[PDB]
Amino acid sequence: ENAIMLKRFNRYPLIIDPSGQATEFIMNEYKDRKITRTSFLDDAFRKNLESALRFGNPLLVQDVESYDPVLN
Amino acid sequence: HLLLIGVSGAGKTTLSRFVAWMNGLSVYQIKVHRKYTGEDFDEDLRTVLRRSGCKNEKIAFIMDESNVLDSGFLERMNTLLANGEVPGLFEGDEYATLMTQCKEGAQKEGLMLDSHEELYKWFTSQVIRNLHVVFTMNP
Amino acid sequence: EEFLKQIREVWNTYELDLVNYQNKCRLIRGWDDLFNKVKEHINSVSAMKLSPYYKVFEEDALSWEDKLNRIMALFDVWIDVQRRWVYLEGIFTGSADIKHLLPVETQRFQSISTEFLALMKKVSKSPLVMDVLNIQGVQRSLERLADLLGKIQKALGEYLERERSSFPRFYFVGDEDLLEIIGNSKNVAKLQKHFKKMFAGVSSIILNEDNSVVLGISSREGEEVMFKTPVSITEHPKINEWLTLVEKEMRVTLAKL
Amino acid sequence: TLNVLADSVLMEQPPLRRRKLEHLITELVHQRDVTRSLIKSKIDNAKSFEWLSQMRFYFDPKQTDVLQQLSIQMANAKFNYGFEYLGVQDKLVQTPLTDRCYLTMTQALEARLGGSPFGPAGTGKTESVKALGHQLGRFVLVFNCDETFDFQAMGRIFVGLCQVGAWGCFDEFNRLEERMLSAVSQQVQCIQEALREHSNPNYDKTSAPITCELLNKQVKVSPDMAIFITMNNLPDNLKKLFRSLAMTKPDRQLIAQVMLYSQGFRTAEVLANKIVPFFKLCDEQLSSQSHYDFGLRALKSVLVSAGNVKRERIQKIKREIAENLPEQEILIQSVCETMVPKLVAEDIPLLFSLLSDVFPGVQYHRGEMTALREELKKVCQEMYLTYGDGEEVGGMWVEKVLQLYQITQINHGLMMVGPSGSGKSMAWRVLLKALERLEGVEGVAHIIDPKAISKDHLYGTLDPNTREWTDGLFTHVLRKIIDSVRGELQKRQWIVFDGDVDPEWVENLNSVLDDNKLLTLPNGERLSLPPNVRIMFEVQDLKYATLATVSRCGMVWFSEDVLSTDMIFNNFLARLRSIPLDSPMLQIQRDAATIMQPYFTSNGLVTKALEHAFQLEHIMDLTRLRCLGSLFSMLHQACRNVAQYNANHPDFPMQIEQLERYIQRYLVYAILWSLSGDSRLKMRAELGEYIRRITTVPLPTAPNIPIIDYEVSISGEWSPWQAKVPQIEVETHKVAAPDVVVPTLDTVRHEALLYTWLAEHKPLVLCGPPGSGKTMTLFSALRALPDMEVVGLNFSSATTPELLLKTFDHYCEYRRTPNGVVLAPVQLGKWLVLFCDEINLPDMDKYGTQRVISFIRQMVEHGGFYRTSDQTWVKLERIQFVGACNPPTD
Amino acid sequence: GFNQADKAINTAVKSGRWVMLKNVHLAPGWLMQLEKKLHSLQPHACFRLFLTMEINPKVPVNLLRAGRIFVFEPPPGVKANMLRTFSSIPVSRICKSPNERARLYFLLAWFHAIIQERLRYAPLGWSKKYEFGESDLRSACDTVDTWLDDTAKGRQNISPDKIPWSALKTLMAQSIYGGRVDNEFDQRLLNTFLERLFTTRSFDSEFKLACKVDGHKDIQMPDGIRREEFVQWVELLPDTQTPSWLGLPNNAERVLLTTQGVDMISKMLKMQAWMRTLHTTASNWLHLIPQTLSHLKRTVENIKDPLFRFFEREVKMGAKLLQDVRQDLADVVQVCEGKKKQTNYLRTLINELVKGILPRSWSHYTVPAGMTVIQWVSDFSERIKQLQNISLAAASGGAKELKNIHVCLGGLFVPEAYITATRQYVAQANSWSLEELCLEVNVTTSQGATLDACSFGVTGLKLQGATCNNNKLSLSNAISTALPLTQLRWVKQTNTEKKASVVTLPVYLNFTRADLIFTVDFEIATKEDPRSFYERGVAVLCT
Ligand SMILES: Nc1ncnc2c1ncn2[C@@H]1O[C@H](COP(=O)(O)OP(=O)(O)OP(=O)(O)O)[C@@H](O)[C@H]1O
Ligand SMILES: Nc1ncnc2c1ncn2[C@@H]1O[C@H](COP(=O)(O)OP(=O)(O)OP(=O)(O)O)[C@@H](O)[C@H]1O
Ligand SMILES: Nc1ncnc2c1ncn2[C@@H]1O[C@H](COP(=O)(O)OP(=O)(O)O)[C@@H](O)[C@H]1O
Ligand SMILES: Nc1ncnc2c1ncn2[C@@H]1O[C@H](COP(=O)(O)OP(=O)(O)O)[C@@H](O)[C@H]1O
Ligand SMILES: [Mg+2]
Repeated sequence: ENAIMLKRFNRYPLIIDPSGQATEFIMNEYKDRKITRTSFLDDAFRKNLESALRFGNPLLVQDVESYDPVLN
Repeated sequence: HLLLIGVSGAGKTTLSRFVAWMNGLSVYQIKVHRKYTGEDFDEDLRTVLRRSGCKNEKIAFIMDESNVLDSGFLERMNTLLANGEVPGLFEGDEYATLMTQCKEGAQKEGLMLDSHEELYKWFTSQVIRNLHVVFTMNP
Repeated sequence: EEFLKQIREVWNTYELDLVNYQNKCRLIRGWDDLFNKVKEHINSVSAMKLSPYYKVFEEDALSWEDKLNRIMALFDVWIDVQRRWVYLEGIFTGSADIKHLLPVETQRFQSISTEFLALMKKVSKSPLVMDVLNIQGVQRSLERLADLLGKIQKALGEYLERERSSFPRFYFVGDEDLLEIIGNSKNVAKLQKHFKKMFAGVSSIILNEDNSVVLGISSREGEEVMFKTPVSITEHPKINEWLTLVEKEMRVTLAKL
Repeated sequence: TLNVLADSVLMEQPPLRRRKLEHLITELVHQRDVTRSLIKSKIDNAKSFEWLSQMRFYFDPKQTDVLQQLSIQMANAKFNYGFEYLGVQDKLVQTPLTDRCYLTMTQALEARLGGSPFGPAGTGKTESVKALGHQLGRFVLVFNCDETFDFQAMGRIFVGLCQVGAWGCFDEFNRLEERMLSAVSQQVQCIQEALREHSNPNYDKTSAPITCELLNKQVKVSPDMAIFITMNNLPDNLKKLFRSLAMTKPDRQLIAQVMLYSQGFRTAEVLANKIVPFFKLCDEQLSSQSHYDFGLRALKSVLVSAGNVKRERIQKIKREIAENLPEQEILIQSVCETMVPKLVAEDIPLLFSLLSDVFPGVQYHRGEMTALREELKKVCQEMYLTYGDGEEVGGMWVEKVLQLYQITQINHGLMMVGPSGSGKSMAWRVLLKALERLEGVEGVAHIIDPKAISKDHLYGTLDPNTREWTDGLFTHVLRKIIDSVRGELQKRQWIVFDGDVDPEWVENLNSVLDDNKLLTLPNGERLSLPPNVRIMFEVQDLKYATLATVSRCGMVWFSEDVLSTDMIFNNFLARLRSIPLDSPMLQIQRDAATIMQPYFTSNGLVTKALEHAFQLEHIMDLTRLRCLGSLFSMLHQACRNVAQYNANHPDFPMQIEQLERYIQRYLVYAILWSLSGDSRLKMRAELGEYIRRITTVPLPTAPNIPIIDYEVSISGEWSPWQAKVPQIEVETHKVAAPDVVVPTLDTVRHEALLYTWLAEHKPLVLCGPPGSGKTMTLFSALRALPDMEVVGLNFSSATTPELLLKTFDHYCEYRRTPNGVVLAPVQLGKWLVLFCDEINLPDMDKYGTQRVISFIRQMVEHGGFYRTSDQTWVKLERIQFVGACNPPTD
Repeated sequence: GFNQADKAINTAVKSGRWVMLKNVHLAPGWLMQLEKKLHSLQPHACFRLFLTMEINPKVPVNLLRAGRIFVFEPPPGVKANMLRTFSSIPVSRICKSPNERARLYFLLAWFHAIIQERLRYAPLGWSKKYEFGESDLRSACDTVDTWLDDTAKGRQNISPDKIPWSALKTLMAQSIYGGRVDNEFDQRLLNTFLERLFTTRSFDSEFKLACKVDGHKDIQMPDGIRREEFVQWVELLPDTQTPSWLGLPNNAERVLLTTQGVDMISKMLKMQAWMRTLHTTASNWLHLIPQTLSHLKRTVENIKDPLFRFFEREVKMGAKLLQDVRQDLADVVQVCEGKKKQTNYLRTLINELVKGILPRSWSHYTVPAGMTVIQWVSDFSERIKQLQNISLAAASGGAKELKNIHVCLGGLFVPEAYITATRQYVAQANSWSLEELCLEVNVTTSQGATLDACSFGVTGLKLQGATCNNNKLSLSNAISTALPLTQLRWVKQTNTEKKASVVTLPVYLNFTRADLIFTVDFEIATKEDPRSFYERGVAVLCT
């Protein structure tokens, strides 16, 4: 059901998994699209995020507890 | 100045922008990020005051509770809303540019520039007449 | 476009601030502001590369990026070439006995400082950032000086370690303290301040009229122990040997007493 | 030998010979105790463990090597005396706990283990290790772990310990940070493994040198080195390498007895058996305070002070055998002289009750100090203060002054602590003037506010690139004193650090307060404290100060009961009767003071009204001195109004009866507007009702309108404020203007109060709920005056003194023509009022203080500030402060 | 070893061999890095990694979760411990020098086992849980070796009376084993054991290692000369080891079981819809705890009385804690019904309360380790009731009635302050000094007997291991013999030596012997001896 929600979403998903099963699943599903790993704690994250909006590259951001308002 | 209290997504920002677009006022949105600091907020306040006081352009200041990070932003805006102008924003070259643009606005409107104090009073009157702030927050 | 115009104006009107250093040259002041501006411009140009309207200005932006990088590639070295030199300066002119202890590195530092002063004189005649960057081979000489300063600093640290090994009690005093001790060996007045850090109770040395023989030791409370056989600094001028003689004679005098 | 030494210590001896005498007495007492019982219990064999357990010294002068001449043996452990010069160190009394510590430590060293004497702080673990090390003539290094820790130094320190062969003791290993603890434990483990391999049974004949891996290099480990880890558990690495020891309960009774015997007391046992339980009681029965210290070190200091007092008494009696002295009286005199100055007013009766319980029927007589008392009385008379002896009014304050003088003699680095409103500044000012007049030595005081400026500006800064050192405030002051180009020496220089104390700006001062008296600047220069310089800390609460700073400073505690209200009233009346507010003005002031004297009595109207107002609810914490200062300023304005009325009527001026009526009613008006003048309407009405109940002066006869709504006219009758409110007609386009103010009862009342409190340049704050009209009314009243230039400063959450400095640079100028630099407004004849609204907004730092608030307090109380550019004292002229803020609960 | 282990694990996961890392608890960060490195795929299936370590909290949680844990504990018993000690010591060390050495080692081993087996009965038997690990045994063995070599130069058999018994006793009492002992009363027990075992009588055939075991049986000393005889005697020990082997009363085992049972319940309580039961529990606590007591103190007159000031402080502290607990429980009641908002602090108390752990903000006085919340609130209620009686007595008559009050020490927050105040009052009366007053204890039968001058009444004192009849102590099997009414009399010291028929019993505060209040000099029956009182853990307890 969670994979179904990830496939059919209108608002960008927020994955909450104590383990890394969902994270690794979303990588292995999106390797052909070159999913990029980032985090809100990373200083270069914004730059990476900028690139994600240019070449149509999916982007993963971890540690959403320290949410970046620039993503609004 | 208007404060909009309610749950997020209720349409406060959208309705405010809709009314501002209908009434002709421009909309100014502060673009905040993780690296946002007090000096950036001061520069945004300077820009909006310059566009609202020196020029007769009317501006609807869009702010949300998210855009406020520290108490300095809130205190600067409290001064702006209550007194109509922030005394410490313009310093040095910024003050000189303010006076030059105020003289330009006075001669455009048909007023005599006179001294710095009268020009600043005219700028404050223009700001309180040509600047409106809407603050959106959750209860 | 106006962003590139701002970059052009800023970097064509930017001047390197210079402040006098002991009436010897003028060192660059304001590294923090210059590095902040360089980082801001580099990040802004990197995002400008990411902007969609960038292909129109692409080539121009690229040029500035290169210039910016070159500026960066200069100044990160330059401050280093300054700092170490200043440090070395504080070691190589505040003392007169460093020359005898470290002659080869003294000559190398004099040769390095001649070129460094010449480069500073050249910079002072044209403090503009673009003018400074365009001088023939600034980065080459700067990196040569940086490597030379690193090598001579390593040699000085090795000599300090050798001095500590010769007299193990020097391990208690600091590196700057040991530099002061070895550099100011001739004037014993500067040694007495640190003498309470090596020995258990010794706080000063009772010397002769000409400070040539160490007659005895003196504690902090004023108690004085007179050596049975006085030790002479003229016969043993190097710091380690005569300090070891002082310690051994102190033990012998305590035993006889 | 003990009798000879005890006879010798009773006479006058040089300090070095005195230290040698007491060391000899201590060791001979230990030898007497060992031989008398531990060897005389039917012991006849030299190999019996009853004698092998004691530390035996064997001297063989025939040995050629110096290190092999003397051998120190305890049980099966044998050590060689290192013959290191120790100078004159403090000797430890050989208590049975110390004997067991020596035995355990020597057993651990013989087995090539380390020592870990764990135990509660203050039991002498580190001192025991140091004494053992000094007994064997080995250099002992103590590494305190109270954030004064550094790997870059201690790696090479460990290398040096392994090389030369010295001892290393850690003050408290658990104080270490986890990473720091683990890494230093790794180093200690390597060193201790090398030490253990130094005693391999198969490799006892060490041919290849036993070395350890220190600083990533091979370091030879001397067999005589040792590492002691004093604790209060051990890391898992060092559990199998270190022998522990429980140093839990020191033998305080034996220590005190031996020290008192060494001091010359002939009744040492009884005195110790009294003084140890007494100190336990003081630690328990007395209240808990940060600056209280009843540990073993304090007991030792008290005992040596008692010995000094007994010797001084012996000398005094001799110049006018002698064993009939009251030793108990001397002991309690020393105890009181050491403890009472730092005792809160609550604990003094408790301390004296404890002394009576332990020392029954033995009383304390304080020093007369009449020579200083005469000069104190003269200075207080010329300074409009109140002086009294003992039970008289001002007795506690003058006794605090005398205690401050005693601690001035005893040591440098004083600390005057006490709640705000006590006689702290006046005490040391009067003491300085009295010392100047008595000893003939001019006294100069430098009052420095530390929190007003940054630490870099306080001490000085080194240029990051130029490596050029520019000295700060304290550094410049000390350098000027030391150089003495004008001759700063031969003058009593007092560097008073008025303000708050936190562990940040006192770091460099720690090396000055202690016996070092040595300020170590970052550039390398070392400034030596001259004997005529005392560093005073005038603080308020002593709440954010580390124990290191407090323990290094003699302390006098100024409780609020020291400065009674009668003293404040007497000072106010004396200043009114002497100081002219502007001869006819002085005559008016004298008449007014004569009129209001009956109300300023012990149980007069003002005292009862203050007591009742303390019960009311105020928006800000009611302080006695704020209240009294507001009342005094209002009375001064009443005298000014009388003078103005006399000026307006050159013929038939104010008569005695009209002045009496006016002053009597204005006193109640000022009491109402100053007492509970910062409270709600209900509290003002309650205080007015209480005043009406207790006073006899005529009051507004109307029973419906509160007294707060009335005012005192110059004719001497109560007139409603509503009569003074005009009806204003404002233009159509000015309706609800941002600046227009319509006069009303509150507006006119606050304007009158504003003018009253600004005539004396007293800063004032308008507190109230948002929208109540504080900023508008304050601005309108300030701009109404023609000679006043108003500058508005909004205090944000990040306000710093730099904003005030920028405002001064923009609006004011520095003029060097007067005696000192004077900061004055550019416009002539204009008083610059810095209306700082939202005055309470600036954030408190980590230690509960606001830098800008302390800055304004310094420039208001003292009248000037120190310019960080050239470390000079500029004096404010024609500069005034006014504030406004929301309630602190918001 | 880090690089060696990394290389070893690499080659072992390549080839397929096994790698052991011993004592990995000393490298927590390295353990975390090892967990991260091992998380990758391991090519070989025959490879095994073992991490032998000690149970310490420094180990990473991730490594514990990612592997299979195996807990190993030593078997209980004197016989097993002595077998382990004899196996650890090499045969060469024991069979060397004078043959007496072997016997000495046996004694040492026995001694070690005793002082280790008494550790399981932690409160009664050793007060605290000392380490007494292998290192102490190695140090004791080294001391024995060195001193026997020193005294007996030749290999010939040294006479048993020529053995340095004093040296061994003093070095294993002051140093080594007694190094970690802090309180005096455990040092007394250790000295008793050392003087009983390490003596010249141990080499005779009639020596008794343990007496009165199981009533009449005694552990006779083996008659051997070599190590083989002693190890065979150890292997012949009966399985029926009662605590009397350690000198402890036989009931101590029972006591231990009781504690263990309670522990189990607590653990079950620690591992258990909650709003209703929390609400009813909190409401029952409000009904149980007294509502409010007011400070009726600070009288200017009679302030000189020490009991006055001490009871003022006690009343203030008790009232403060009472108000705190009452307000917090009312807040819990409100949040259970959803009538108020829940904050972080309230989250802390509710989480602590549901599991059965007392709130740290509630513990303002000395508290027995791991006391369950209901016990805490019942004890608190008793304390407030006693304080209310104190306040009522003070109000009715003044500070004079404050003296004639049978205050229980356990109820007071600081009983030591009460003892000090009693001493000060007895000094103030008759005008004595505190140094000249000594405490004399008289256990009277009447709970409200007359208090004569210096005599002060105390209730609730519980004597463990002995019964007091007519102030004379007698050993008993039953535990916690309550004392009817303790009269503490501060009498002027006569400067005399206490007779050998008295014992200095500690008076601890709670059943966990962690806080010492004072000591009592009690006369014993003529049949018993003070050493039996010392080694059986007889003590007085306030609660
Ligand atoms: N005999 C007296 N001794 C001291 N102060 C007196 C005396 N008589 C009257 N006073 C008044 O009492 C006050 C004492 O204030 P003082 O300067 O000693 O306080 P402070 O502790 O330095 O102040 P702060 O509260 O800012 O810490 C002054 O207003 C002074 O005029
Ligand atoms: N006496 C008065 N005359 C004229 N206007 C008044 C008066 N009292 C209140 N007001 C009005 O009430 C408001 C108060 O304005 P102002 O900003 O001065 O309030 P404040 O209480 O000082 O504010 P804050 O607490 O936010 O600093 C204004 O709209 C002002 O016109
Ligand atoms: N009256 C409305 N009818 C339909 N959609 C609305 C209305 N008001 C708001 N929305 C939707 O809500 C979304 C976000 O609203 P927004 O203005 O961000 O809310 P808020 O002011 O709480 O931030 C928009 O995409 C808009 O489509
Ligand atoms: N046996 C002793 N005889 C005399 N003074 C002692 C003795 N033991 C401790 N002291 C005193 O106690 C003071 C504090 O002891 P210290 O070693 O600092 O305790 P800690 O072990 O907690 O560091 C020292 O100044 C020392 O003079
Ligand atoms: Mg305002």
